[PDB]
Amino acid sequence: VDCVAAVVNNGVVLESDVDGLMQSVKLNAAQARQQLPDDATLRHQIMERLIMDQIILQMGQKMGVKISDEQLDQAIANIAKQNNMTLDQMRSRLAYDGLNYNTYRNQIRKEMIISEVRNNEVRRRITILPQEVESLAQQVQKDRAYRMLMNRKFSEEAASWMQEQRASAYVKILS
Amino acid sequence: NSEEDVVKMSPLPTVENQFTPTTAWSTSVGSGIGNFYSNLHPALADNVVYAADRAGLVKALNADDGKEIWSVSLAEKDGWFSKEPALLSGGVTVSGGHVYIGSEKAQVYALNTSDGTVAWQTKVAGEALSRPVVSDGLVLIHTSNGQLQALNEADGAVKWTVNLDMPSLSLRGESAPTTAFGAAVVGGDNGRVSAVLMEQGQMIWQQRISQATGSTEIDRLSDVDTTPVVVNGVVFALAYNGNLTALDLRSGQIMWKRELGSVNDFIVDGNRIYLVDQNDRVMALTIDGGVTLWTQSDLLHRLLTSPVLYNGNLVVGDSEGYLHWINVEDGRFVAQQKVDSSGFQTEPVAADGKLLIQAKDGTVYSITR
Amino acid sequence: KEEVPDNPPNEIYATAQQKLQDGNWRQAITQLEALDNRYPFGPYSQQVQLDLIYAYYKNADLPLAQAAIDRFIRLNPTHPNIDYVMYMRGLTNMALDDSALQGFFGVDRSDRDPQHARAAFSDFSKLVRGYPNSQYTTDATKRLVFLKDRLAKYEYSVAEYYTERGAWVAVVNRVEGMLRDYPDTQATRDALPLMENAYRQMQMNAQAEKVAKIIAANS
Amino acid sequence: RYKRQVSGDEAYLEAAPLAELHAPAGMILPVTSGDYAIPVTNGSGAVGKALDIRPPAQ
Amino acid sequence: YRPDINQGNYLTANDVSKIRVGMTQQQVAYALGTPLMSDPFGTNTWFYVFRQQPGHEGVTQQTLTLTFNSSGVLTNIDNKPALS
Amino acid sequence: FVVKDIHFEGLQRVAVGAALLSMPVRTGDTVNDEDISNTIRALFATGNFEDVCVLRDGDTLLVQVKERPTIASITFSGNKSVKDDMLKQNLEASGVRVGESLDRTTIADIEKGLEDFYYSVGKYSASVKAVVTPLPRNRVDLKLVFQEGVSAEIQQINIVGNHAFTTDELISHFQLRDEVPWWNVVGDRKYQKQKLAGDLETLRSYYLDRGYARFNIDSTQVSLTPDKKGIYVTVNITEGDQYKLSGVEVSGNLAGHSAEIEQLTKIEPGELYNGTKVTKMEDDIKKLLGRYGYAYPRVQSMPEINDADKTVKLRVNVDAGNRFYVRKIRFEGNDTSKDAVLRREMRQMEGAWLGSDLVDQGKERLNRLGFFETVDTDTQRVPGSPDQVDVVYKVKERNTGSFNFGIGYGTESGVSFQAGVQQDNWLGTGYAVGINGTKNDYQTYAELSVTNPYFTVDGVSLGGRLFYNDFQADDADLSDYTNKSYGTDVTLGFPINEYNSLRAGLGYVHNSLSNMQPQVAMWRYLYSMGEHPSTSDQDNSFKTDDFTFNYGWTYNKLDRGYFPTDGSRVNLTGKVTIPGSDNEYYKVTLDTATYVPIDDDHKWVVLGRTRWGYGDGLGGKEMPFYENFYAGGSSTVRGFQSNTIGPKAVYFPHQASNYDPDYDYECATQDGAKDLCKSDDAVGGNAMAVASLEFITPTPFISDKYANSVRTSFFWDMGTVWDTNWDSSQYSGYPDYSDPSNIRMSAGIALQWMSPLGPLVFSYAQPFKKYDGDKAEQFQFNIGK
Amino acid sequence: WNWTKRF
Ligand SMILES: [Mg+2]
Repeated sequence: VDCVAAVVNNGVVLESDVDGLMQSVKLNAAQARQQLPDDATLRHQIMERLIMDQIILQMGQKMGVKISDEQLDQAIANIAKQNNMTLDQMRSRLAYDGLNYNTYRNQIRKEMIISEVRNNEVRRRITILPQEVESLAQQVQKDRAYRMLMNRKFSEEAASWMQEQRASAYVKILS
Repeated sequence: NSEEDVVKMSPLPTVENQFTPTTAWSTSVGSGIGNFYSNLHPALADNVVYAADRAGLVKALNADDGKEIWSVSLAEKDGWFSKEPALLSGGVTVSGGHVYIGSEKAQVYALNTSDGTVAWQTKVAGEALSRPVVSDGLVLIHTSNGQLQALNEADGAVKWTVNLDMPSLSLRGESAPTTAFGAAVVGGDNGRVSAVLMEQGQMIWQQRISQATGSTEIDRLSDVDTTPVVVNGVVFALAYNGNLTALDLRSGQIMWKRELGSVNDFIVDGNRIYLVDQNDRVMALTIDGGVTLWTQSDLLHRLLTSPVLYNGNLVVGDSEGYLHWINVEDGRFVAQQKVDSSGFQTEPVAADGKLLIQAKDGTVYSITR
Repeated sequence: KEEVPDNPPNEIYATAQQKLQDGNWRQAITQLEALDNRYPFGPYSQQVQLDLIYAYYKNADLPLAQAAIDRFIRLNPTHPNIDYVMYMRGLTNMALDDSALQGFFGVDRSDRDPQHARAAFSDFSKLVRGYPNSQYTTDATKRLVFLKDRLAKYEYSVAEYYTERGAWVAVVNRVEGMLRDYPDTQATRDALPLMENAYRQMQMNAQAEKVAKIIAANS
Repeated sequence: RYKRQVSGDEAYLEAAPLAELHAPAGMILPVTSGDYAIPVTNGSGAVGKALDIRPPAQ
Repeated sequence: YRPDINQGNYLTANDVSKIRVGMTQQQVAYALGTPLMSDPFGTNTWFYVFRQQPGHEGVTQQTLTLTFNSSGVLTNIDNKPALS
Repeated sequence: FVVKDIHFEGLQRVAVGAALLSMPVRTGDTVNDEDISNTIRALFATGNFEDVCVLRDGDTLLVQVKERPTIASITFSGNKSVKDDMLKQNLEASGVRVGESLDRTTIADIEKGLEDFYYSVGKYSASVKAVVTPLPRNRVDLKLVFQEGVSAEIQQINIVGNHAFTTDELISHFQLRDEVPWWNVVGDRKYQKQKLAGDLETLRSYYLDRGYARFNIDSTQVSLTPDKKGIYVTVNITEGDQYKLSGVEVSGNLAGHSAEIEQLTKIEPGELYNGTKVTKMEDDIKKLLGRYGYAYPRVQSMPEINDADKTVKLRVNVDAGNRFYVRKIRFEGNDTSKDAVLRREMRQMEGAWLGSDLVDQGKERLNRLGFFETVDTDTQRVPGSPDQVDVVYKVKERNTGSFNFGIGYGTESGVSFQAGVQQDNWLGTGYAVGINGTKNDYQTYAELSVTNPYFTVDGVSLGGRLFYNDFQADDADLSDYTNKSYGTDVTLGFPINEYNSLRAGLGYVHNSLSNMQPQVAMWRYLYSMGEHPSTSDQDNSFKTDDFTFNYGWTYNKLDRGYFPTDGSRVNLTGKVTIPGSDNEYYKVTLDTATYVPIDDDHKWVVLGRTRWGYGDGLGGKEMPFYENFYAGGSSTVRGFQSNTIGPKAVYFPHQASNYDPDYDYECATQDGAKDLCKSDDAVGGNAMAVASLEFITPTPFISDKYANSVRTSFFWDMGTVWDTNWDSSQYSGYPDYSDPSNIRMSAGIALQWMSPLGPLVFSYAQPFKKYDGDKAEQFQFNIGK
Repeated sequence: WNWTKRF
């Protein structure tokens, strides 16, 4: 039943993942409403989401970067506390939420590794000249404007990097 | 021989010449830039046209009839074994009764417009390939070495230097900085438009405008070689293979971008941006979103020169000796002329009602619409 | 011909067999290459690969025969007919050894690059060790004897050159390496006098007498 | 080409039989280090044009 | 004319004074280096033959025979500084 | 639900067993959707599939699979510049070949690599597309379609920061050229990155040789025109000052050879720092330590530069490492050449102590053989050995056969047609055999040489040579006679210094002189030979069989073979007929060409050239007139017609073989001759002495980029040929041709350069001292082969 | 001119 939606360099985007972010999310998962454009309209968006997810997974793989399960433990702790529900209780409720422990742990692992890879590969390529820091500090200071500069540069450079890596990464649609 | 271009040069278009454009006058400057890719083009101050060849000869000519007013050779003859052409490449610039010329000897000559004697000569970081733009008592030159250097107009001493990243492989030529409100906006060969101050030379910002770095190939070229245009607080810059980006002058944030590239300057007049692509496709775009008002691919791959708005009519040379008057409302060829034989590489100069253009062989032509 | 008609696999293979038995290797190769390209990893492709190895060897396309044999071994390391393939690998290396730029003549080429002789020897040793009962093991053994003699002749040519050159330590070491690797070759017997002379020229007579004792015991 | 052709009929089987050197008394010949030791084995086929090198029928 | 025919070990004449009866093969080889020639027939005898034939300047050879024992201990040293 | 059987519909390359086991699942296990997805991911991660579609039909997981199609064929279109062979090799570099699976993921990388190859070649507009055509049974035909475009060429190489030297002077030594004149041969304007690096190092050498120890290449910009047709190379340098070399202080592990090294590191009082000299003394220390048994004697010269006094102190850290011994020298690739051919070029002895200098000498000697396209070396370390190595020389054989066809033209030889077929490595045996042939205006030569370059292990070569030579003298601007000669020469060439080379040989030459014009000198020689012809009957004939001992000594210490600037080439070649020959005579010849550079850059040179010769009979007999010496032409005395200098033919009255009035037919009786007559046509002499002071100067009106490619020179040629046997007493009316004092002189200009048509050598020489009969042609030139 | 072709 589980077809292969698309191939990404060496990995794949199989149907189970694409659906998991379609049905268990997108009118489910959290704040059910979320987005109401239509599954058909957002199908390409979700497929590109999984594709870029897999591209960043491969990027992390090439660097030989591995995450210890201590980081996974802290990450799941953060995800449990942000929901205002404890860790073991959160697993107990996730059992009936439909995202099994295997699925949930894999999902959090992939999300955290993509976040880590994107942060590394975008932070280096953002250069903040030591003039616009003072320009913003005077506009409205003392490293507090550097945060806004980094936010704007990241919002832009992230999209640039996604476009670059989508272009530089074999993606073929098998469905 | 067996080599043949990946792209065929577009055949010369056939046009209905609404007007009969003709060379008002023609004056030869020895040997011109030749086959070398230079920015060296004429200037025009009051009624006088300062043209140069890469050899070193600089002629001030009368802008009415084209007769030489003065002529000075910047080449320094060295006995009878070695001859040293000045290698003038930085387009002739004229602001303060001074003629500024960059040379690939890494020199900037400020001649006196009165007689052509060297007011000063400054050794600069690298080849002064760009136009020596003039602003706030400074002469700004973007050297091939990668440094944007500001010299003093009178002294000629390098006031300050800004090192801009230089890719391993780039495109011949450098962006001539544009000046707006005590700041210079220059285009780097690495695809970043950098705004710097005009007194201390510290970057206000450095916005990447290329974003088309294919990578794994040196031909991921992103040279911002067009002088950015600062209009209404908007910095329109154009990279090679890159994006025609309208940036914010104060912040350097991309207001918008279009996926078209060029290394030859573009006009940004009123509400219209006229440019000639790297493929020599004349486009007119909106100033507000980069929406293509019209396109003209009939000169494709003819190696057009930068356009100029001469009497409300884009004029583009090409590497055949042909000037094409393209309409600025729809893009139709209003006129066509053959002016030279060596071709046209440097930008035409439309000013004071005179449209001058120097051929690859050094001949400066005045044209009339 | 050179453009095989798009006949079914059976007709193509039959034409290839006819052209092999007809002794024509160029067209047998073109038929078998068409069969291999058009139906890779399909029906009876192992037989086509073996026929290609055979036709390349008989057509003297030894680089292609080596490539075919190596891929056949890598992909089918446990084949009922891999003894034949190891035999053909030894044969291809042996044929590379006896190569001749323009004429094989009677030069005997025993002092050219012996690496192909070493490869042929290794292949035939692997054949006669892993598969001693193969129908190729006796021929592989006689080729092993020839290749051992040929490698010994190469070492003897080097020792003779260094006797010409006066490199007596080089001669002694070369003939010692012969007495180790090729102790039962005519070339080693011919080189023992070289070792004796090299020892004498260095005035290591305590060893020249030893080598003369060896020579006498074997003359 | 014509560069390996004679190897279709290599003209071997005349290689001189390997006779081991007899070590005289009082000394021992160097240890063989049998990197080139021919195993003693008799296969089920012939030699030198009596062995068909055509691939066996599968 | 001919090049220089060097042969055997380079006996510096100070590394040969460094060896004395009692050294095992390991220390002797550390001092002089691995010998080009051993005795392939008899006992553990190492022949350090420093032989030099320059461009028509004469053959000069220093032989240094190190006869060891079953354990590899240097028992006899025969140094012929010049060719007879 | 439990899984029992796994179908693999669509498998035709991966064995069902292999595909099944590649999945981390065994039959009889509990499978949920998570396990299904994991199995898909792993199975596709095996890198054999392009679509995995696991279906649940019934209780079995039908693993529908699309397999990675096999490359049915690799084709190339539009790759006009580059043949398919290297394209296929570069594909094999990525594992893409007919019969291999096409992953569809690496083809983008492969076409990108092809584009990178083109960009290296200079075709920066090159495009590559890997089209895939599906074919039945899951196959793909891979068509690599190319659009190479125009190859970019260097429009300008610019150096910024060079004030001590002009940019043209610095660029002239670069192997990258921004100007390639049609008339010259300077190179190509194509750009290669490795050539750019080599030229940067050439610039470093140029500046460090002049004392610019602070010289630094700040940056190197490579720019393209927007059309990507022109390449601009800008080398931004900062040449410092000229620094003096105060002294060299050596330290480190000198192995007790500190004294010899110190004597090596001796400099003049405060000389000019020279990187070339510093590397020369470093290599001399390496050579010294190698002669002491050290294989890898590392020597790092660090300059401590004191800008105050502008001096340099060379701290030469010397580490004479361990001694390594070559257990054996192996040769890989000598499939044609026998082992001894490669081994006799080894300056490194096997069973000796390793010397990196010796191993590199052997490698360069193997390269000089000309038998190999490549000769790499590998000093592998013997297993379990601290100080034993195998020097493996990996050669790759060439096609040593070569047939050449050259055409030249000159004022001397007219049109010179040269042909030849040579096998420099006959049967890989090192014998160079070959049939050559030449055809001038006056001499048709045909040679068949067979030279064993190593007749003795030492390098003494032995060469036979069957020659035939039809020499028509009249076409050589001599007196008319046709010498058809043929014979053998077996010559032992003995090398003794790599600059001096003797050669002693035995030759046989049978000469048939026919159509001998009746003249005083020929008939003098013939009377000396015991034949008494008649001064009439122009159609004379004379056959001789001469056995000669030829000897020769070639000293050749010219630093450059082409346009030498320093050194000397002497060539004493003599010939003495041995008893038993018909002719008895000796003939010594001595060529000399001493280049004395009178500056630093070697741009101003003095070529002192000489050409001596003396021949004579050995008693009663006389040297044959056809072995005479000649002067004139653009080889001995420029501005003089070829062979004009020297004795002139004194003709006898005779009837012409061809009679046609108004010709003078070489002063024949039928034309109206009755007594002995002078003539303007030269006969040569048994003695000859020519000299030439040629001041070679830089070519004035020409770019320094390639002014060194043209050799300009101003020459003054002396030259006198004389017949020592001329009967001065008996021939008193005619000029005394036995006079060496008749020194013809010429002065002129000469221009040489390696044009595409060949080595062009022009010269205009005015003969300001020429005697009666000396025909002068001022403009000599030679379009050589 | 000399043209050399290696066979
Ligand atoms: Mg640029």
